[PDB]
Amino acid sequence: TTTIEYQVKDMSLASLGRKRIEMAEKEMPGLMACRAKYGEEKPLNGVRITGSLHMTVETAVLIETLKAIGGNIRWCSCNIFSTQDDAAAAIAAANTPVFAWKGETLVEYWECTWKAIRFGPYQGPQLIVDDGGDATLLIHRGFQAEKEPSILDEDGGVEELRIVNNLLKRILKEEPGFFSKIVPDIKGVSEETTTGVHRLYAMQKQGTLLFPAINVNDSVTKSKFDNIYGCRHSLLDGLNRATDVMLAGKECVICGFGDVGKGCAEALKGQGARVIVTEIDPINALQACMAGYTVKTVEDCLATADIYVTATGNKDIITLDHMKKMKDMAIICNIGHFDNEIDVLGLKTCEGVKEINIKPQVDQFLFPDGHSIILLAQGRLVNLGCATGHPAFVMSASFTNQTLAQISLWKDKYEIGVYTLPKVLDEEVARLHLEKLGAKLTKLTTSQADYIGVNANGPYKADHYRY
Ligand SMILES: NC(=O)c1ccc[n+]([C@@H]2O[C@H](COP(=O)([O-])OP(=O)(O)OC[C@H]3O[C@@H](n4cnc5c(N)ncnc54)[C@H](O)[C@@H]3O)[C@@H](O)[C@H]2O)c1
Ligand SMILES: Nc1ncnc2c1ncn2[C@@H]1O[C@H](CO)[C@@H](O)[C@H]1O
Repeated sequence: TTTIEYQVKDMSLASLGRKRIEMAEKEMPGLMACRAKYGEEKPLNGVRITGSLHMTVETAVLIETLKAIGGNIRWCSCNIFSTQDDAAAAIAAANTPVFAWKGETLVEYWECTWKAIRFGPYQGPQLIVDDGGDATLLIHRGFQAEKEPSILDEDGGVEELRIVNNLLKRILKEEPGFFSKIVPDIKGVSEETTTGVHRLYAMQKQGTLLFPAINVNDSVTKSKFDNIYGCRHSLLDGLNRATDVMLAGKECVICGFGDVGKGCAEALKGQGARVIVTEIDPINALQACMAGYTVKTVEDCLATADIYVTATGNKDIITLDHMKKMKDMAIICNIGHFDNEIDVLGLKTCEGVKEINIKPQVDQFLFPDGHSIILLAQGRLVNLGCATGHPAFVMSASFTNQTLAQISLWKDKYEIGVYTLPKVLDEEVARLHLEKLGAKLTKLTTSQADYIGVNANGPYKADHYRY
């Protein structure tokens, strides 16, 4: 019945990855609580689960939690540089299909996404774990291409869209109507990150969303923990391993002051950096002012700034024109999305600019006047591409949300639309992580609960409370 199938860099790394997974398990009380609560009953028993999410040690604990509660799983990474090859080998060695390695080409990246989606002839996932929406995109675009085949000849100059179109042309030639066949079996997708959730709301607004979606990013125990304190840890780690640069006394520019930018600026400040924030939103800008940061434009900073971190989810933050005017050896990295926050394509196609590799994921771009910039991870996620991403404890919060979302998509009735988990579940995720930290929660008396108008067991806040 069950065939072994995987594609990883180096299976001899499996034992090392398995040791790191065992360490991570002891840092992830929320995921272990999910195994303890659901491991016998197996609410996801036999349910086909496709995952597209950074193949890290932390993700390995999520995969094997979903497996412990019954899932029939296939996995790929959502980023060409974020896979930890030893974690991928350890997952493959424990007989879960995984198609992921550090340093994929874009063609390989999309081929792995397709491998993780296709469970068999005319068979796809019933649940999807997604991070950034690329697996969701492939399914929606393949479905659309059955009705509108001309979109597969339209890339709009974008090389990656050409790659996706070529893949979908081949898929639909091999299995005509594949996506209209498998889409009715998809019970839903749970989406990890701000950018992927933006794609979901856009599809829902246009009425093109094909199945229910849980916005996991906007659990309070995800957005206000992972995005902030995960980055506070892992931006520093990515910069350290890539460059070993001392931050103290350096002028560091954080582009964007949402949840990611807030955690990045706090990390930099704690290491003695002079932190500058850029923002388009006057509210987030005023928050940066109240925290003691200087709020400027990128243009204002070019003559003096030492390091640039893009954290916007937007494009064209750091342009070729900017980089021409930067100080020599300025470090440029992206912790937001994709690879277009920095104009890497412009760097690579500007005839006078010479690219010189320093070490893996660290590249010098030398300009005719003799100054250079240092680009990290080809402009992709620096925390995951140059280091190991967020640490396990905070990913346990994000991934406990993922696990509860998966169970809910399977067990509960959803209409097509985008949903968030109930506040009582959000509160439960937080509860599951308090004991490990030694925190002791206060219990309301009956009189106190009446006075503020809540059930003593929650939820404790109005639905639009912002924390
Ligand atoms: N690397 C990681 O581990 C990690 C973790 C969580 C989220 N993310 C990603 O980080 C990105 C940001 O996430 P978030 O949750 O902070 O989103 P967010 O919406 O809360 O914050 C982004 C901010 O960027 C600002 N911004 C937009 N365009 C700008 C521009 N041109 N110049 C300056 N500022 C601009 C917006 O005003 C906004 O406040 C997303 O792509 C998200 O998916 C990455
Ligand atoms: N070690 C990590 N393992 C898995 N996912 C991570 C890790 N660090 C950050 N991420 C996720 O990557 C997303 C961005 O693609 C963030 O929303 C975050 O949840």
